[PDB]
Amino acid sequence: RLLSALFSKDNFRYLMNETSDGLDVNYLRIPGIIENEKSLGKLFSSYKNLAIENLHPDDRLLLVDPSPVFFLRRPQYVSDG
Amino acid sequence: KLESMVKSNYRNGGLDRIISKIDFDFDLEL
Amino acid sequence: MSLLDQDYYLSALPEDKRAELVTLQLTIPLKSGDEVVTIDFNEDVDVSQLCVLLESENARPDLWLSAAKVFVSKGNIAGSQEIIRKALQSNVILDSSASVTSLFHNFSFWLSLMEYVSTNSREDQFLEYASNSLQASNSLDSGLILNGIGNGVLYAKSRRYDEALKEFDNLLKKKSTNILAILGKAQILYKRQKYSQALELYQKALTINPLIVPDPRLGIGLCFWHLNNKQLAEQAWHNSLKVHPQNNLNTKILICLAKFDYCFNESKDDDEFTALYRESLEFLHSCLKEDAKHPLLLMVLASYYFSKEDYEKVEKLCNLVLKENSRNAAFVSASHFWLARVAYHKEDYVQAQKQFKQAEDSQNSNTLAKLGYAQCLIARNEVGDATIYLEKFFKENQDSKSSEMMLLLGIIYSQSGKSYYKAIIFLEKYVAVCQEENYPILPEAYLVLSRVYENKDLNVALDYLMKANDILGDKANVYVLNNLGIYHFFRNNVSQSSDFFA
Repeated sequence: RLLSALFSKDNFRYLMNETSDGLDVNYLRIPGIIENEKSLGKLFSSYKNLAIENLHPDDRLLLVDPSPVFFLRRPQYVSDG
Repeated sequence: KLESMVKSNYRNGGLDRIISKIDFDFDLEL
Repeated sequence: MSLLDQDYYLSALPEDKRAELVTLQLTIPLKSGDEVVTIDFNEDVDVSQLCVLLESENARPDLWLSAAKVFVSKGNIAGSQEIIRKALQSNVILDSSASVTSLFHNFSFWLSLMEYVSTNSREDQFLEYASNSLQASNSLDSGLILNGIGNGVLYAKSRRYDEALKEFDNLLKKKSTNILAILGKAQILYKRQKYSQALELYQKALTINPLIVPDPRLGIGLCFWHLNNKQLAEQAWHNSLKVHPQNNLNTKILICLAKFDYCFNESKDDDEFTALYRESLEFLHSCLKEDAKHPLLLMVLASYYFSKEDYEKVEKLCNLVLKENSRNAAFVSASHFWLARVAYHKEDYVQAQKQFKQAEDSQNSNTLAKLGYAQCLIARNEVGDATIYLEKFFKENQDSKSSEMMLLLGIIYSQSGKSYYKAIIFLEKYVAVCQEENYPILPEAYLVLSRVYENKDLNVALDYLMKANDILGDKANVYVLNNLGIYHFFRNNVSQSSDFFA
């Protein structure tokens, strides 16, 4: 039972190494990146219309740092007047 | 009291008996 | 709120990227002129006939490569290779520039990569084929960044991580919007155990493309597992499954593993533990109804069936996994560990120790195998040998939180007697680890600590004995009460000593 408790503590820690099958990257996987020779550039420029706002709120919740404040302006050079 | 409530048989080492009390039928090839 | 699915990011994208990118029908102009032919890939498209028709009509190479990509989606890697070869035999590519031939060489490179990936075998042969195709592509057209990406992937497969990282640095110099470069860099960083550094790349890729394959959320969940935020990992994996409900059973496997871990480490009562464990078993079985030969699923089920005293079926599954996935050393280690655990009931101490050693040699990260090896050494009365092995493991892994290892070290040193100071250190470390883990502290460690402190500090020994008695409650024994009474007698606590003696 001591080894059973040790297994429960460890569970399946070192068994996730094989589960890295999702890390492999292949060009042909994307459906629309290849239909034209420049479809890669089109899709890279297709998401320029999108931004963080267009992301789903739940997917935005997945963006966790490992809000603007009114008193931090972005610097300028010409000012106004 | 949740810190003391969580302490039970599986933490004490009776986990294997608990799994033995859980019966399930699989479609095993072997 | 807005539904989180594939259709969400479909509607987010313009309709040009919605329907055209997923067309299953290919339009091919004919050589006769304005005549065209439309062939739906839903039907059984023959590779040879389609290639012959394309060669006769001399269609644009885009159609050839799109058909190759679709046949890749169909799994016809041989068919896609035939398409590429006959395209190289076609008049269009022969009369086109070397750029088209280089692009088709890179497509054949991707075909070799997929052939290796789908089998996880014949790695050298497919790697050489891919290298030759990529070298031909680079010679024909060296300005294509896809050739650089292929070079980096080739370096990663051969574990030439520095060269691949340099290639991705060059790609970042070219442009920072390259999603594939980000994915490759993050994969290398994860391979180099740079979980957080790969995590920023994962987040950037996900923000740039939520519909990119491979899924960044898999890496994000892996990082959350590395950062202990496994709840967010499970949530992101659920979102990925919503986006990718097909050909992504690995996400379901990870979800099942996370559920099992939560059941093990969070169940507040036996009934809740049973409910969660049975729910995890049912989900694992439901995933198994799709694939019944996945080695990791068999290895996971081996734990349950070992707990069910079904050692024979555990042996069957372990042997089957060893026969299939002997390439993966971790599965060999797990199977050896489970065989040793089974033989422990048979008390094949020599055989179990040999199996534990083989498990350690297969995968050194298996601490449980080494602990079973030490336990088998104890079984064979090898007190000194077990002590030497344990000291070696502790000195190599002083940062490892193996509480039971430290408890065993303390017990061994207490039996030795002269090493009482290491015994105190190890028992205190075990106590601290158990308190941090909210696990029941063994009163035997308290008794050993009190026995050691008898010759050093009667106060600390008495305090530890009181703590052990409080843990025991009604489980108090005659020796504990007698020692408490003697402690109070030496403390001149006549009343308390008399009460303990009574």
